Amino acid sequence: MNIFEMLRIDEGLRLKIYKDTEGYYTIGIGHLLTKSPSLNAAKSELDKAIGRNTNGVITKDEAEKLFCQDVDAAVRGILRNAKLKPVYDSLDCVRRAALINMVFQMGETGVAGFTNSLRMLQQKRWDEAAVNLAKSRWYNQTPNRAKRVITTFRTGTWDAYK
Ligand SMILES: [Cl-]
Ligand SMILES: [Cl-]
Repeated sequence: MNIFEMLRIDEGLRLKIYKDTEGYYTIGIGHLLTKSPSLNAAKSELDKAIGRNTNGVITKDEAEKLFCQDVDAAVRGILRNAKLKPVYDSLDCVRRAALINMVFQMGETGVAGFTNSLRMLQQKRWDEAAVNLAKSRWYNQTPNRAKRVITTFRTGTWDAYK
């Protein structure tokens, strides 16, 4: 198991534009295209991201390419964020993946705001952090996924994902 496989399980893979859990136009492996309600705006963003007239559909390879970019960007966003980096630096390899997963789903700004949880993680107070992370809109809206990520932080293993 690794970050790529983990996110592929959490996000799925769809080759045609779809709406995410929040109703936003997305494609591929959780690649958000836009928060606008216009499908046209989405199709436009899509063609700009792929470099061709897609007509709303992409290939597996193209989806995997967006995915690569997106994982890379998440890690880079973490490393450049004053609030996140120290947390990430303090964690083991498995747990790092859990943090990347959250940033991928919610953005750096989104995660950077889980101040209290962040501190607990940094202190290695696993059970406490697990509890605190659960008190969030994230957990209430996407509980199955949140549970997997939270168990990952709690145990430092990939058990939520065999
Ligand atoms: Cl991009
Ligand atoms: Cl879920």
